[PDB]
Amino acid sequence: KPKVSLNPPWNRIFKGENVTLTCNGNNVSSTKWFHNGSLSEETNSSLNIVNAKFEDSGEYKCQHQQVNESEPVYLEVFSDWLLLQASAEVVMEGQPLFLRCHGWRNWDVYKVIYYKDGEALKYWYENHNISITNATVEDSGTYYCTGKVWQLDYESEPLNITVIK
Amino acid sequence: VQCPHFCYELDYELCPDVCYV
Ligand SMILES: *[C@@H]1O[C@H](CO)[C@@H](O[C@@H]2O[C@H](CO)[C@@H](O[C@@H]3O[C@H](CO)[C@@H](O[C@@H]4O[C@H](CO)[C@@H](O)[C@H](O)[C@@H]4O)[C@H](O[C@@H]4O[C@H](CO)[C@@H](O)[C@H](O)[C@@H]4O)[C@@H]3O)[C@H](O)[C@H]2NC(C)=O)[C@H](O)[C@H]1NC(C)=O
Ligand SMILES: *[C@@H]1O[C@H](CO)[C@@H](O[C@@H]2O[C@H](CO)[C@@H](O[C@@H]3O[C@H](CO)[C@@H](O)[C@H](O)[C@H]3NC(C)=O)[C@H](O)[C@H]2NC(C)=O)[C@H](O)[C@H]1NC(C)=O
Ligand SMILES: *[C@@H]1O[C@H](CO)[C@@H](O[C@@H]2O[C@H](CO)[C@@H](O[C@@H]3O[C@H](CO)[C@@H](O)[C@H](O)[C@@H]3O)[C@H](O)[C@H]2NC(C)=O)[C@H](O)[C@H]1NC(C)=O
Ligand SMILES: *[C@H]1O[C@H](CO)[C@@H](O)[C@H](O)[C@H]1NC(C)=O
Repeated sequence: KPKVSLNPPWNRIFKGENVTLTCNGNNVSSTKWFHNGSLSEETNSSLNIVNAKFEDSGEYKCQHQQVNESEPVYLEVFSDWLLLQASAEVVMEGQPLFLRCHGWRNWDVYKVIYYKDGEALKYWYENHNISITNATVEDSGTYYCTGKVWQLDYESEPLNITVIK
Repeated sequence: VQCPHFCYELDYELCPDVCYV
């Protein structure tokens, strides 16, 4: 039973960014990559996505010599001013949860506010990540952030985050 | 969605899609 991992860990990213999916390397032979069900021409344990296009969005799976395939990993490509990024959208109670109010082309974001279910959780003048050290079921809900890029105010698309047991 | 001038002034479009069309 293998498992795909992302680096950076963000499943949600901007059009043009880069991400690398890694097939749980442990225990050499070959690595099969499935993008949207189709077999990709990649054979390494690490599939490199560069200059991400919307097309790159979708389900990804890897297969080693362990018969069974890996659990699906969904990647989504956006193109907005701010994008709320999460270390994971389904967290297990007890583990950390990381949220990042990511700005277009890495441009500066000021007056960053993170909201949960409509409520403003934290404010930061300089952009800053929000980190939930010990995830609680209470921490579930729909999050989003707002900030200022190029002196203008922008809001990010909401993201559902669920913390199970 | 309001975008800065440069998104339209410049040659190449540097801003998110939400700014165009
Ligand atoms: C793997 O599976 C993925 C899903 O799991 C799949 O993701 C989807 O890919 C689409 C592109 O292949 C994503 O983009 C959408 O593409 C259209 C096409 O450009 C884009 O604009 C549209 O263009 C059409 C023709 O050029 C027009 O007829 C249409 O009116 C529209 O303009 C979409 O953006 C739009 O922006 C509009 C405002 O500017 C808005 O009104 C529209 O509603 C729309 O948002 C759009 O980006 C699509 O988002 C992807 N879906 C998801 C959930 O991410 C991958 O493509 C698959 N890849 C492979 C290799 O299989
Ligand atoms: C996603 O990964 C890409 C790497 O494949 C990055 O894009 C490439 O970045 C390089 C450097 O930024 C560019 O090439 C060279 O860059 C050096 C130093 O920056 C210059 O001295 C060289 O002149 C330049 N080479 C040339 C021929 O001009 C690449 O051109 C550039 N693009 C591509 C398609 O390779 C992305 O920056 C990276 N994105 C992120 C967010 O990390
Ligand atoms: C993220 O979580 C929110 C909150 O639970 C989800 O919102 C809910 O979305 C469903 C549909 O997906 C809504 O139900 C539908 O409502 C319409 C209108 O009443 C009805 O015609 C349908 O039969 C269905 O019942 C639900 O009302 C809505 N709730 C809230 C508070 O917004 C949302 O779907 C999740 N987002 C994603 C992308 O999964
Ligand atoms: C959450 O898990 C931590 C371990 O990091 C534990 O010490 C703490 O007591 C737990 N919190 C709650 C409210 O159970």
